[PDB]
Amino acid sequence: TQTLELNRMRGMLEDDFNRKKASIRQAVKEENQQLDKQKRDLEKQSNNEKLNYERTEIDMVKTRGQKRP
Amino acid sequence: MREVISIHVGQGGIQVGNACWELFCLEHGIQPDGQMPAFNTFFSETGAGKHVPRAVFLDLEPTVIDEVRTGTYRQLFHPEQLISGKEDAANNFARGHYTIGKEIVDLCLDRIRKLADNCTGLQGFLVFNSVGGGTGSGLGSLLLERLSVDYGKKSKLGFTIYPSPQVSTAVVEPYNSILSTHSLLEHTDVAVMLDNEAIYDICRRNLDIERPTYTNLNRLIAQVISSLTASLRFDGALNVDITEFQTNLVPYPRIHFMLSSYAPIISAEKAYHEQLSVAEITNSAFEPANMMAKCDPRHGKYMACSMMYRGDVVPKDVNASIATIKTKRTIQFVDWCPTGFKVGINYQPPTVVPGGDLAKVMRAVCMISNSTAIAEVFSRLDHKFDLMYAKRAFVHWYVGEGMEEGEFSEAREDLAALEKDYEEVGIET
Ligand SMILES: Nc1nc2c(ncn2[C@@H]2O[C@H](COP(=O)(O)OP(=O)(O)OP(=O)(O)O)[C@@H](O)[C@H]2O)c(=O)[nH]1
Ligand SMILES: [Mg+2]
Repeated sequence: TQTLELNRMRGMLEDDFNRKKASIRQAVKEENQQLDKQKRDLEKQSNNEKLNYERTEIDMVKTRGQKRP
Repeated sequence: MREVISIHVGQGGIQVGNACWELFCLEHGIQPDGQMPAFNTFFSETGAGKHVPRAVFLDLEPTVIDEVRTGTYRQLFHPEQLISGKEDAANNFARGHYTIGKEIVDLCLDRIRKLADNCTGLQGFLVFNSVGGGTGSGLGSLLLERLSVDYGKKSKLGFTIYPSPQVSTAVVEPYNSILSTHSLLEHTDVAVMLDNEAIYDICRRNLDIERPTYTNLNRLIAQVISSLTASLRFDGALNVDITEFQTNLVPYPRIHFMLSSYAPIISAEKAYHEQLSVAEITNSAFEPANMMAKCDPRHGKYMACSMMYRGDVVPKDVNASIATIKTKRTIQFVDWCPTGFKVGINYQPPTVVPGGDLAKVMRAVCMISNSTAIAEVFSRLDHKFDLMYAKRAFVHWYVGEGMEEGEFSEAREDLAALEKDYEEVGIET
């Protein structure tokens, strides 16, 4: 009975340790998923901003007609 | 602790691999996202959460690798296992064997090494190469040689889509097929000749689809390969380890070119009027008409027949059926092989592909026959070669890429020496 009381100790401790480590790994996976959104969004913002700026530049250039004094 | 490594070089290879990964993911309860809503043989867990496949996808035309990079499986494969170059193979062997691959083989082999470092019970390799093309021929044979000089003892299978007998898909196909057949003679342990002409016939007659397309063809190829690998993957009352084929079907060291077959490939409503017992299913299995390759086994001798059954199968009827099929006089074996059968059993019934033309049935058989009639194919193919080498046609597109011309000669002559084996082994003692 004592050796069973102790083997269940070992078993419970190990089947808790492993679940804890797997939880840590899942948390790291979530952290990387989160980090991905930064490079997903900053690039979108910079793309839209380049679009706006270069469109405004095209406009300002094209807005040169004739003077006719 | 038992797994494989599947390579899909060339153009047809990546297609049949797409269909095969579809089938594998769908039977294993693996979502196309790589997350589950047996896989140690093919897939691998990324520590936690999702699965990733064991494969490398080579090509030089970035077309198909891109199409899979943004298709339905964009989020399944490791983006380092999809190697697409810049220029194209252009159907000439030397383009994918001396100039382009000359350095791409370094990256591909380093990725193969990094994969094999993670495998724990690796058994063998499953390569795929449409030899009629350029990159699947050149790069494929070069990888074959590189692995045979790198690893060694590990087995090397193959599922080659040779040029059809009659229908034409290219004009230079005899050259870059003969070259790869000469470069594949020794480095590969088992060659399973697949031909897009017999399967067109089948899909036309049995499956009743009048206007088939490489999609359905590749579905069928995936079904064949899954019925082959069910031994390793799932349970079976009599299992075979892939190293079985390397020693049951290769009598002499050079001759290892066999042809495959599957049963029962019947549409739904056409099989609804059928009981499909082991007797009739195995009597249809040997039918020369529905062989995956193209030949006339009734005009040749057999040498070895592996037969993997899957589904709820009763063994007594298996043995009875094989006895009665060895009774036939039209089907005869050679003198030096009296025990001309090798069977296996897997309890896993066939899995249907959702949206597939194939019908669901409990008992299925997959046969791999090392025969001697397939020999004539090479002859016929060699035929074509001569009618081109008689005037050195198209050779400048090959001599321009560093390939020494004389190679051609040697290959076509040395491949002809295969006959010295074939027409010899067909002769009794
Ligand atoms: N089963 C099957 N066979 C195919 C498929 N696509 C092409 N094939 C066959 O493969 C051969 C086509 O040659 P390719 O493989 O495209 O030539 P290549 O070596 O890839 O050279 P590149 O096109 O420059 O990459 C033909 O014999 C086709 O019948 C497919 O999707 N499924
Ligand atoms: Mg191609």
